[PDB]
Amino acid sequence: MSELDQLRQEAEQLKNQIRDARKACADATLSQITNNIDPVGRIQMRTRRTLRGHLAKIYAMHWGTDSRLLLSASQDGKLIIWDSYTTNKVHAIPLRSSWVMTCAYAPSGNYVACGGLDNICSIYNLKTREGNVRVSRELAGHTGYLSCCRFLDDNQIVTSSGDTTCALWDIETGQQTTTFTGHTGDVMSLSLAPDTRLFVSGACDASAKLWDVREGMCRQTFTGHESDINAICFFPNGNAFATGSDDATCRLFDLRADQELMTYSHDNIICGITSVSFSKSGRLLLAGYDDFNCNVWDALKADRAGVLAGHDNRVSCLGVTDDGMAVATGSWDSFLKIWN
Amino acid sequence: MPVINIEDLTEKDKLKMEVDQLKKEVTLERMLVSKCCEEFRDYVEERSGEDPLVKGIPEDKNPFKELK
Amino acid sequence: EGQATHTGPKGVINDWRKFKLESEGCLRKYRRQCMQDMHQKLSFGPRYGFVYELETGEQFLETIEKEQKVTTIVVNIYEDGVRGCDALNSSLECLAAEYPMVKFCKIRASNTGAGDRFSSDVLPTLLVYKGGELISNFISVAEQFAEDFFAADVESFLNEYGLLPER
Ligand SMILES: [Gd]
Ligand SMILES: [Gd]
Ligand SMILES: [Gd]
Ligand SMILES: [Gd]
Ligand SMILES: [Gd]
Ligand SMILES: [Gd]
Repeated sequence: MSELDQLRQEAEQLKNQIRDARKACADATLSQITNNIDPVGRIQMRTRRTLRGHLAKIYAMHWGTDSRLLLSASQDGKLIIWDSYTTNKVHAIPLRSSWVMTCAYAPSGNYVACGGLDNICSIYNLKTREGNVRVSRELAGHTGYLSCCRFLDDNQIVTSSGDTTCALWDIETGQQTTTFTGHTGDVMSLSLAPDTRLFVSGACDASAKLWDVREGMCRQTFTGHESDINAICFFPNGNAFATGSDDATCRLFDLRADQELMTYSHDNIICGITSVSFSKSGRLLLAGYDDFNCNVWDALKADRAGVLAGHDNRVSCLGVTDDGMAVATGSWDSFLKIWN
Repeated sequence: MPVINIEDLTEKDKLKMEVDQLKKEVTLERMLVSKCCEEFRDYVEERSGEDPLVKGIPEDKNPFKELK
Repeated sequence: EGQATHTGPKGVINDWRKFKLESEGCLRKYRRQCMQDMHQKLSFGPRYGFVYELETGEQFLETIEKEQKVTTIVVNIYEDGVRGCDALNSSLECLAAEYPMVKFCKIRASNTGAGDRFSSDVLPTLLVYKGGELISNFISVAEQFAEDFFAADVESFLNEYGLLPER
């Protein structure tokens, strides 16, 4: 007869070694060093625009690289490309599933994507104009819902799934070029690095994995949260990233250190974090909680710098522009708002 | 070292790969947190002063100005 | 709360489930029901209707501590003679009447228990609390509106910061 119990211990002992390698460089926390940096003034953003059109709860959204065109996927099975500046709808795409979990905007503006409980990543060409009937490509493969997707370019797009996997697809052929495996739990979110050679993903196994797109393998595995990581976001300079989990805390992990640099949490905050985004310079970190509230944290001082939307329990999702000019929030009442 | 992979692997096949990743990760050279925080703080501080959401946007330089 | 169930993928999943727990056409109905359920849980009974005057700092502190964890409290720190104040006090009176679920209060800076900390330079100072914590702080609020401003103005202003209920 065979046995795995031993093989299960080599894994724990190795994990143990890694822990000491990390504890060996954990001399100080970030707050310690920044104990002299001046805290930011109280951040109070105000609504500049209100986008009306969706007939249901907003599930996801994503800004366009021009920091003017944005997308929003709604429980109404509709995909909408807006013009934040005027509040006008440029496109409007009917979906087959009302259960869209994510949607992305290609950095070129030519294509748009989205996927949900349909386990399929659908891509739409905005130039050939498929707003009514056409759907360029339906990326089939995953055996689990599509939690997140982000374009690397016009013919390359990565996806994360509840099937425990991440995949790099070739849009033309529609073939799952690379498969990134390792997580032991459903993959919830992923984030691309600025140079697009690396990307990070968070799963329900409570770990963050750094993958190498070109080489297709896992570089490192981060851990600290004891609950699921629901959201993850790369830092502006690409040497770190943030994560939000069901444990009601945000963690700033640095790639070189291979371990968290700081944690953002408060006793009054008891909800899980499902959304995270950095301001342009990275001084600000926006967190979205499951109670539809949003906190603005000071990346350096680990203290709430403010509240976004004034705790009205109406924020279901959000996103910051490339030019750091504004923040968008989606809601369960079907409206999107822009804030400065 | 392949590319495409189906998920119909056995628990063992997964444990194997797992410990291998864990070994590679062990051989990873780590930088002192102390040195990483300094660099983080540096980047942020000298840039936060230009951050539109931190300092605020002059009304004339705001793209989402009161629409007229 | 614990595990997330209203937003992100997790929400899409629970929403789909709750759907069948009612499904067993049907889609649109559910869409409306989700929104209805929500306003209901966010709309609390109209208790107040007037702007209350606090005389001491101990009162300030006592009003935000012992308040329900769901009520929004708008406090106005002013001082007679100081331009804006009166206009603001007139507006708040009309607002308190229109948004009975929100608790509006006023107190003289001199009575705050923080003398010089509130000079007439930053006066008409509007503070907003909720769940015990400060959500907003507006120094020299009167600057947000024209010389002559009325209820409808302060409403439009507070609404664009997500501070007022019922839409
Ligand atoms: Gd502001
Ligand atoms: Gd306005
Ligand atoms: Gd879990
Ligand atoms: Gd410097
Ligand atoms: Gd520097
Ligand atoms: Gd009104």
